[PDB]
Amino acid sequence: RADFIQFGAMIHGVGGTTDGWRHPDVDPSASTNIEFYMKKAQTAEKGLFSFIFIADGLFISEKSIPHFLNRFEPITILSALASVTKNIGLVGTFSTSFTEPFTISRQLMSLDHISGGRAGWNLVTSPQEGAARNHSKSNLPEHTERYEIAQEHLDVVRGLWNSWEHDAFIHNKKTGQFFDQAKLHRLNHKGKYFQVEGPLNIGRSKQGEPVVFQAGSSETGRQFAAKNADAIFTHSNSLEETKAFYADVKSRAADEGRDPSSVRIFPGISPIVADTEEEAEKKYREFAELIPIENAVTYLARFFDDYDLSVYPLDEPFPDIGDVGKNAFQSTTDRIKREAKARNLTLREVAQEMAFPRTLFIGTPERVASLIETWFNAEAADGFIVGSDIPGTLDAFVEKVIPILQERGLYRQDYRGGTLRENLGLGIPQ
Amino acid sequence: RADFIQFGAMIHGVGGTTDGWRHPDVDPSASTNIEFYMKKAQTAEKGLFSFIFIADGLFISEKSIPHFLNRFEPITILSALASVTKNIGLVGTFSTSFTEPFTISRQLMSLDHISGGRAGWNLVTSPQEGAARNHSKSNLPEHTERYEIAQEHLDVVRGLWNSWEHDAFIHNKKTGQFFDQAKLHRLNHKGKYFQVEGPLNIGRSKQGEPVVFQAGSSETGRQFAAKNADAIFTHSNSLEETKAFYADVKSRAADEGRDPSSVRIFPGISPIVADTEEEAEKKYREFAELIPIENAVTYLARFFDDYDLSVYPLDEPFPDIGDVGKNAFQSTTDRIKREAKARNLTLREVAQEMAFPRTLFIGTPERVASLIETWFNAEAADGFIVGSDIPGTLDAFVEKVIPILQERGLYRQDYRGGTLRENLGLGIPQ
Ligand SMILES: Cc1cc2nc3c(=O)[nH]c(=O)nc-3n(C[C@H](O)[C@H](O)[C@H](O)COP(=O)(O)O)c2cc1C
Ligand SMILES: Cc1cc2nc3c(=O)[nH]c(=O)nc-3n(C[C@H](O)[C@H](O)[C@H](O)COP(=O)(O)O)c2cc1C
Ligand SMILES: Cc1cc2nc3c(=O)[nH]c(=O)nc-3n(C)c2cc1C
Ligand SMILES: Cc1cc2nc3c(=O)[nH]c(=O)nc-3n(C)c2cc1C
Repeated sequence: RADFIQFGAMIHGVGGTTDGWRHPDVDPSASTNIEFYMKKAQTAEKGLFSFIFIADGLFISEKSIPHFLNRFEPITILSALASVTKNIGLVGTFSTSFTEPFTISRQLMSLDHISGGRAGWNLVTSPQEGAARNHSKSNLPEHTERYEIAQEHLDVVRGLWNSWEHDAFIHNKKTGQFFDQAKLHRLNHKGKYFQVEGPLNIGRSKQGEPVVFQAGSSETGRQFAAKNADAIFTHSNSLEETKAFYADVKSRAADEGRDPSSVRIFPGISPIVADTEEEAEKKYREFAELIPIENAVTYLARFFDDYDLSVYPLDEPFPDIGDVGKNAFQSTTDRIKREAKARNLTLREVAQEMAFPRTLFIGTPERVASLIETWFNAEAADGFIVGSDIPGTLDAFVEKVIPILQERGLYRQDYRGGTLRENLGLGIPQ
Repeated sequence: RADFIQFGAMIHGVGGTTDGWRHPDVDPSASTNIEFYMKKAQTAEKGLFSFIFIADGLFISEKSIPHFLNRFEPITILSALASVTKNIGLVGTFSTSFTEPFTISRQLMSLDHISGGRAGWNLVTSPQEGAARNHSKSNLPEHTERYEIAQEHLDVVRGLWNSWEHDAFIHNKKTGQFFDQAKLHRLNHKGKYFQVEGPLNIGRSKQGEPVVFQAGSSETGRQFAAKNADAIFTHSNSLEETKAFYADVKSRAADEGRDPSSVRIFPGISPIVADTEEEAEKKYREFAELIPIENAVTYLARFFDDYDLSVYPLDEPFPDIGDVGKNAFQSTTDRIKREAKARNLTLREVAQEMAFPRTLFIGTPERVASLIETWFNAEAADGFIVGSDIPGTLDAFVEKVIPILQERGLYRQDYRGGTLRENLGLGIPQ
């Protein structure tokens, strides 16, 4: 592999779980704490990370996780972070389902100008049915139609980004010609879902226009990402699954007539790094133990529930519960029984691990760096998006894993440049 | 008057004119120059200004002024400026015509959290017919209906801001109660124009919720501002007109059952401050002279056009042109003829002044401070929104006028507090 691996940092307030915020080290106000976001962003920039990433959603209930209840909105926090960072990308989730493309186009391009060409857009078709009812709609469109809407939305956004050629603004004080009128282009778009005349009232950025990220995993979504995205998010459930996703999406991109190397695949990992195997495992256990055990056992009960687990002593080995009642959830139950027997887990531990599974990327910096290199060399990844809910795991990753990857020649010593496109290794499409 | 006068700073890139950008001192890239915006914002904060203000529009053509062609978008530039300012308010224009209230509510409240309670919203019903065609509409609603839409939009935005009570987030790690469910409130709004269930996914800010600004001047708009706004923008065409506007809007606010002192009126002025009367006049003339004279004379020709002005020597006195062809534009033409005779203006000078009129607020700091005090004491203003297109006029205002108003006891020595509500003298509505 002639290329270097890249990382993004997902900054996610008090985190992705129901009860992680209860750890002594967590600031339960993190999700609306500007200092927290700034510190995390600057830590990722110290690690030469290609970008930070702000995930988003548009509907909550009393049962939504704490981070989702009360948090920053993405374009605003990214713009605030632009002023206190230098080279790191600024990638935010925005939905195609509700907001007009002119608005999204303008806000992303303005962020691109504020930041000197670091903006990115994680394009999502909102999957949250209730979000429709926050935006004056009775219901969401069906899955397939959501991706039709998204294609038109994206086409308009990119069309509007190209309203002005890169050299349109000649600013000639002597002649009074502020712009070259031949370099201005109206979109004049009249489609099924959007009608947008243009032109956009902001020109090209220092990277041309923002970078597009996408996370589709269905048949439709994978094809949409391969057709449209500069970078693609995916999961890291197993090396084998992630390798297959990578190859499939790269093949789709070729089918769409693109160079597959122009499509950068980033699986998400949440590594737990510590100086010893035992210290990392301790940190995992500290977090896994936070879940109210009754809630975890009840959720565990799902995969069995031919039994009442509240009979069994929590601190005795997981019972030999087992009845093939169809394959109702038997692919999982078999997995659960295996791991419980393999590591002699108690009922309590099984419940805790099901509520908060143990990452593969746990242990010493050398181990975690080696696994990352293995996934990279196996073409499971062009980089990773790194979650850091557990306090200190971003710091530990930057301080201890990055230098190993640098020493091994898999990671740069310095930022490639000042724009997101340059640091991802992409060109500017003007 | 027991209260102090307040100022806002309108930051407007290369400015509000067609040709001001051609002055030697102007940076023609100002409208997308982050440094320019940051410098202006910090200058206003040095002057203890209550807020900065970002105006906006959503439609352009080849004839739009240079600033409108290529500029920052408001929520993004305000959020970026939040990170490099401390106490000064952050007020942006957003339209009720196109964007959904959930989005606007979220973005403003997120800015309010990022900035520690400095956000403000200048609510406008977009008057630009072409903006409709940038947002998948055939045309704008009629004027009256635009204000009906705006009322519902604002009601939903404010409703959503109150999804969470100020003390809802108890963050009790020991019990696991992250929030008090009794302090969460769904909007469940089902109106003519919007249907928005809620709740909003961000809580109360340090000033409760953002401050609402409005600039309505029609019968309908004045009533809407008196009913809804915390602060109102208006013009400064003459002391008499602005006094009448002030009294009218304060009376309307009482009719709506509000305390008129809770409604702060800010006329817009663009002062030209210099150490001598003659130096200030020189600066005005330098800018007035930039307009292509042919364009200015043609525009001047409008108010006459019973003549071809290209006959008359530019540098000879303005002719005694005059025929009461109806009152077609005779209230103005009479004014034009009067001033030309009063100051013995040439054809060229008349054309130049019509293209770029001379502010009343021109001359020494002592004069400009005295005029401001006179307007304040006459109840024409609770403060002023200060434009600064001409390079250095914000600096000159802060450095030379503010200290006089401080010495005279009309202006504070220090910020009152860290929130926009506190510095405007308003309370938080929770
Ligand atoms: C790194 C990563 C980030 C994601 N961010 C979001 C997000 O911000 N908002 C969201 O609704 N879903 C997010 N997802 C979930 C994906 O959107 C979802 O799995 C995918 O869209 C399903 O594919 P489909 O659209 O074809 O159905 C993310 C997934 C990954 C792997
Ligand atoms: C200080 C000030 C700021 C203004 N900012 C904007 C603006 O950002 N966008 C806009 O379209 N109009 C702006 N205007 C123009 C007013 O919106 C317009 O004169 C007013 O809405 C007319 O009243 P009406 O809505 O009742 O018709 C501004 C006016 C003033 C005095
Ligand atoms: C990595 C990942 C992040 C996600 N983030 C959000 C989010 O921020 N808001 C939301 O409503 N849903 C999410 N969802 C559903 C997510 C899903 C995944 C897989
Ligand atoms: C003070 C003032 C500011 C304005 N600003 C804008 C603007 O930024 N964009 C726009 O399209 N129209 C404006 N308009 C029409 C304005 C009008 C006034 C009176």
